[PDB]
Amino acid sequence: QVQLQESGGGLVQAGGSLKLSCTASGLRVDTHGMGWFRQIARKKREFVASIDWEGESTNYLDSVKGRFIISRDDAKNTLYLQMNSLKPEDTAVYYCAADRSGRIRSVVSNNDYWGQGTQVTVSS
Repeated sequence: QVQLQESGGGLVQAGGSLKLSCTASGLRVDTHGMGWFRQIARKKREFVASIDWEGESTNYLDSVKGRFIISRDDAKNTLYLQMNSLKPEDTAVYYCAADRSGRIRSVVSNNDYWGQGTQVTVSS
């Protein structure tokens, strides 16, 4: 019955910002590893960012470090991705993921749960 629901996607101009949301049901964000992945091409779903159960340890894909910020509101049971300095190559469906281990696994399908995704499209 676990649901992860992405929102906040959209069409944005290069250099713009978006904040994605992942509202979790049937699990607590403070007991799971929570993360973001993106399907950047047909054969590739890449890691974007993670935050571990304790809410202190974060990891970023090298290509988004310094542009994207992962956050979480435990009371609202919501995961966020602040996306700054957006560029065309960020265009993808973004997916949130959760793992009972307390830390996100490198590959979506090694995580317990993933959502249906939200489209982020970055134009010129």
